[PDB]
Amino acid sequence: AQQTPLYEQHTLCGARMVDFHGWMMPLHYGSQIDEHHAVRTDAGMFDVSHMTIVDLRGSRTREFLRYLLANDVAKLTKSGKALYSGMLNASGGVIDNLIVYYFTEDFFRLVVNSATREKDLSWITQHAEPFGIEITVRDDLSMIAVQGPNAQAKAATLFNDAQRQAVEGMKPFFGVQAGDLFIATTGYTGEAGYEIALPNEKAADFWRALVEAGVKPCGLGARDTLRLEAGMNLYGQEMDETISPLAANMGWTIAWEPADRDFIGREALEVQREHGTEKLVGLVMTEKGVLRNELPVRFTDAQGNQHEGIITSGTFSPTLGYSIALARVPEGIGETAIVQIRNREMPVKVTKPVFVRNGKAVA
Amino acid sequence: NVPAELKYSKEHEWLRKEADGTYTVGITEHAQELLGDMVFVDLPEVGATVSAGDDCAVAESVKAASDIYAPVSGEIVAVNDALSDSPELVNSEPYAGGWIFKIKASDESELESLLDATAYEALLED
Repeated sequence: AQQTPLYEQHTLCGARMVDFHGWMMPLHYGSQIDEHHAVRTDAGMFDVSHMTIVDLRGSRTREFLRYLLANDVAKLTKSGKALYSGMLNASGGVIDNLIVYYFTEDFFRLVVNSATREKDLSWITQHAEPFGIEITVRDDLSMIAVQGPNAQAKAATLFNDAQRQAVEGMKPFFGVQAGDLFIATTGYTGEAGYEIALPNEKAADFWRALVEAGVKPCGLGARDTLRLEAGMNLYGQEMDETISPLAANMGWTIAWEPADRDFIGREALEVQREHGTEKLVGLVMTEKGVLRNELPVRFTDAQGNQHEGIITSGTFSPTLGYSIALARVPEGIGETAIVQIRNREMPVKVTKPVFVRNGKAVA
Repeated sequence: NVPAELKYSKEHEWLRKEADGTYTVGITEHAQELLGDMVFVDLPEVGATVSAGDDCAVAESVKAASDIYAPVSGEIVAVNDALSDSPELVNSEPYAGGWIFKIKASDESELESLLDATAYEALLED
């Protein structure tokens, strides 16, 4: 297993380390519930240095990305603007979900997950080649996500004056380089905050300063509860190469217009959308218990006919005080379902695939 | 972390003998550390007869359901109903408010085979 440059900082902060996709990472630092509460109510931070940052440069960068991705980077017209997009195979299945930043006409950046690093890099370098793109894998950078209603103010205590000037009033989904800090208003929690990427040799001391600024260290346990409440997908669970983005609540990130932009998978996706697909929904179990991954989700239709879907991610929501789950299900589901939890058929409410907006329950 | 005066089990539970001869049972600091934050506990029925090793309660964390075993044979005489409302007491007070159930032990030979504080410290030491 490999470790980030923060491994020692995590131990001084009391991390319980686990192996995560070949990375030793903190599962929590004492209490994953408290960690979740810190992000919802104040500031918490996560070591995201196992993500890979890819810089792409060259005159055909935009053109390349318009073909590679199912969202349309032509929508990025202001310097530093980011979007979320799927990156599909030829069959329209999801290879990854990623974020991409536009800096100049000839300079974009992708951030990809740890678990999909090698597959994504091969797919990208395979497809970029005929476009003549200079592709830089930035393993020289670490990254920290600082999240919560006080996260931006706490982090900005560490910024110099030029860095504060650069991010003043910055809106969501922008990133800007300001000295050795790349500061972006992105995250995986439902809350405001930054993800800050910086050189590996600077990351330990920056983490230390953030702790001292009153930002709580938060591990993978809270990262799951927060992202799931916020209705955000985890690759491998909500989607993978066998799953259409239309069946993983990624429909909103497909930029169908302009019609004349072909992208990898678009043909297959148009065919999928015409045949219709399953859909990712939210489940809430208010009865005692916890929904778990890969459990069957069953409902009986208008006619007496049974249909079955599956939980893609389940957890206990500390903000709701109930278990929640995301689940991929046949079209036709109504307002309730049943999930089989160890020999017993638990009723659940079926909702939109999001549970918390702005620290508040969405029902 | 290991109160001097309690008796201990290999399944990482403690037992406190009460004035009336019954035993209060919980999980140890070590055990709760490994479980992580508790979000639900499923308690046995008051009056249930258990044998040592029966899975008779369930601790549920955000990550996993985890079985709790009877450390000795006997009858459940009480369970900790505060845990329905405050399951996190198992984490913050594993020897105090986080007690799980109370048992009337039916077998003295089991009791004589439980670990003292020192012999538990050594089971961790390992």
